[PDB]
Amino acid sequence: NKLFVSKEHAPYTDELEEDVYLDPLARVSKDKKSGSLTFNSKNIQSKD
Amino acid sequence: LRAAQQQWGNDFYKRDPRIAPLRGALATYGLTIDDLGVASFHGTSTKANDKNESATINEMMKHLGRSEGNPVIGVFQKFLTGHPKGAAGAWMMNGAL
Amino acid sequence: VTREAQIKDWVENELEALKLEAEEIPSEDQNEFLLERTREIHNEAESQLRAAQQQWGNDFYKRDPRIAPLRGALATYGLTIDDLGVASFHGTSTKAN
Amino acid sequence: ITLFVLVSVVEAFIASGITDPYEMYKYVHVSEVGNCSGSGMGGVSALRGMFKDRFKDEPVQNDILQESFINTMSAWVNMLLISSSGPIKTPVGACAT
Amino acid sequence: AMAATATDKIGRSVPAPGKGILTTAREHHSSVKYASPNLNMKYRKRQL
Repeated sequence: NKLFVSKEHAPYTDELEEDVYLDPLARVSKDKKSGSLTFNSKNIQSKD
Repeated sequence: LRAAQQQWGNDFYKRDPRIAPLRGALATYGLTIDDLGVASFHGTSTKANDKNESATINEMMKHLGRSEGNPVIGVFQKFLTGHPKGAAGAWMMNGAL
Repeated sequence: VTREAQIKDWVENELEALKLEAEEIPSEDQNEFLLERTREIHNEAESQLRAAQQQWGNDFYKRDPRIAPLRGALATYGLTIDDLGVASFHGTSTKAN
Repeated sequence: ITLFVLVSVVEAFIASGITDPYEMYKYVHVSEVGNCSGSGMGGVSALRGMFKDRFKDEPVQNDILQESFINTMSAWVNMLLISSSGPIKTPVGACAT
Repeated sequence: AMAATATDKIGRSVPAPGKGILTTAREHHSSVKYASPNLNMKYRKRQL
């Protein structure tokens, strides 16, 4: 009875929300610790 | 011909990630970020909405490389007409025109 | 395919122009310039190819008044009017509807 | 109605194979995922609350109006599952919505 | 010239506003050492 999994948090933190909004190429990655898909500062506004 | 004009005159920035939608819309007509001289704010006269909207416009202006000392002049129309629950953006559009 | 031929000709023209510009610019900051301009040219070439594909594959019928929206939508994928074999009716169970 | 919509969105993503809605953000920007669904009448339960239960002074939550909007279902979908900052366009079409 | 809509993020407040429409200014600045020719109007008219 857990088909609906409410997200407790957005994929970006409050401090990184603006950066994610302003970067069109920002994409989520799997966090090694939490294991969930989240935005990473290293991946935001990166030449890669 | 219209496809070429769309590609080079209207939608030249849809594909480019280095051009924002706002900057591209301005530059379609030769304007720049600094040419966006007026901002019809929602201006609901509430704490959260006004602070959030001012922050949003400020962040747009920062990221789009607006010249320092060139603030957008904010127009708050709901001080006079109040806040309708959906005619608001239409009244602000009329005022902007 | 004619449009793709023209697009590749345009791409190699712009590449030779970029090569001349790279010859002009000092070699100190040549790598970043080349990377930025190569990405820009790749984006432009992709945009042009998708524009041609939209013109001849997707929106070939938007301009033609002899092709209905329905017939054109069917013919985009090689189908015909007769290939519309099923109609999910509103079917409200009311006389007028 | 909002519960039905949440279940339908989750099941639709399951049918799409997207078990984690954030998997979309590996491929598109948060601004590139929209929700354009809507209702003909919206939260009629919340409308009945605000119009009748409040008139009768029965216990009604102070946010029954935000629960009554037609776009509230899409808002709850986005802010329980999607987190997208993409286009949101809630239509009303009665039976054709 | 432009018209766009946006949502904010995952939360539990319908009337809470957010920075969702900040995406209308989303831009990538990892490599902006040189101006894009695509943003120059003379270049675009040449292509046209």
